[PDB]
Amino acid sequence: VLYVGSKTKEGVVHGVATVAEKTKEQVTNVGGAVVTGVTAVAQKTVEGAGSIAAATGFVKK
Amino acid sequence: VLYVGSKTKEGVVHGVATVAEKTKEQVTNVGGAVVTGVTAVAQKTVEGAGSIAAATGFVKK
Amino acid sequence: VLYVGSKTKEGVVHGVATVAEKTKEQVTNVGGAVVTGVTAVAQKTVEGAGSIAAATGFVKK
Amino acid sequence: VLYVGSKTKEGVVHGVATVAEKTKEQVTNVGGAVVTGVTAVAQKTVEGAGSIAAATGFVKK
Amino acid sequence: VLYVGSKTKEGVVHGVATVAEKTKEQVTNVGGAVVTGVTAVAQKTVEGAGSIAAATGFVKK
Amino acid sequence: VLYVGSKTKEGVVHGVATVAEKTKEQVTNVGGAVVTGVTAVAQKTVEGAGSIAAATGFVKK
Ligand SMILES: COc1ccc2nc(/C=C/c3cnc(N(C)C)s3)oc2c1
Ligand SMILES: COc1ccc2nc(/C=C/c3cnc(N(C)C)s3)oc2c1
Repeated sequence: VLYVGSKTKEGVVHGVATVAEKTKEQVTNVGGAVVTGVTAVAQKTVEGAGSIAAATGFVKK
Repeated sequence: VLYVGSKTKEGVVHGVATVAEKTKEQVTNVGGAVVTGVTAVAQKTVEGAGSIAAATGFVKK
Repeated sequence: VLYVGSKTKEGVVHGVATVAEKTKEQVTNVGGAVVTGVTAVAQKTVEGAGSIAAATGFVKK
Repeated sequence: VLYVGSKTKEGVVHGVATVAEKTKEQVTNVGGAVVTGVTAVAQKTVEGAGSIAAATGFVKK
Repeated sequence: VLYVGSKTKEGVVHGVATVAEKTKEQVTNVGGAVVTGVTAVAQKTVEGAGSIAAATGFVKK
Repeated sequence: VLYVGSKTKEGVVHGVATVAEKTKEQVTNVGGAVVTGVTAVAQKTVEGAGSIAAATGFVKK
């Protein structure tokens, strides 16, 4: 019945330095799922499911 | 009945330095799932499931 | 009935330095799951399951 | 009498990632020299002296 | 009388990752020399002297 | 009378990862020399003297 927050961080990404030197980068997909290259990602979910870099093949029913 | 937070971090990523020198990077997918390259990712889930880099093959019913 | 936090860290990643020099990096998937390359990842889940780099083959019913 | 170069690097800096989180940074100088904070610096000198981060006190004659 | 170079590196710095978390950083100089914080520095000198992070007190004549 | 180089490295620094967590860092100089904090430094000198992190007190004549 009382929430007191002060400088409360939750799901926070800060101070990132990235260097990516590459000569080739191919991705060949045939009927599935490919996730690639997620970086410096932050989220907060209340009352629900939270997926960041989620690959699902296929759902057949 | 009383929550007092002060500089409370939860699911926090900070101060990351990354260098990735590569000459080739291929990914060949055929009908499944591929997750690759997740970095400096932070999240917080309340009342739910949280997956960061989750690959699922296929769900057949 | 009383929660007092002060500089309470939970699921925190900080101060990471990474260098990855590679000449080739292939991944060939055929109908399964492949997770690769998770780094500096932090999360917190309340009232739910939390998987970071989870690969599942396939769920047949 | 014949110079053949090919992809010849000399005094080269590449692919640097830096993160510097600091709360205070003071420098107090009284009549001398202070050099601070040189990063990712490259040079090439022909027929002469080359100093990168050089502090000299004082030259009295 | 014949110089053949191919992918010849000389004084080269590459692929550096640095993280420096500090709370305080003071430097107090009184009439001398202070050099601090040189990182990822590369040079090449021909026919001359080369100093990278050189501190000299004072030259009295 | 014939120099054939191929992938010849000389004075090369690569693939360095550094983390430096410090709470305080003071340097107090009075009329001398202080060198501190040299990292991932590379050079090549031809026909001359080369000093990397050299501190000299004072030269009186
Ligand atoms: C025992 O049951 C549990 C389990 C996990 C929990 N995690 C929390 C976080 C609560 C807060 C975070 N920031 C708040 N502000 C700034 C108002 S409140 O509470 C939990 C209770
Ligand atoms: C024995 O005397 C010495 C000593 C050190 C030397 N360092 C060299 C470098 C020569 C070159 C570098 N890149 C060149 N291209 C691409 C034309 S030529 O020659 C030296 C001779």
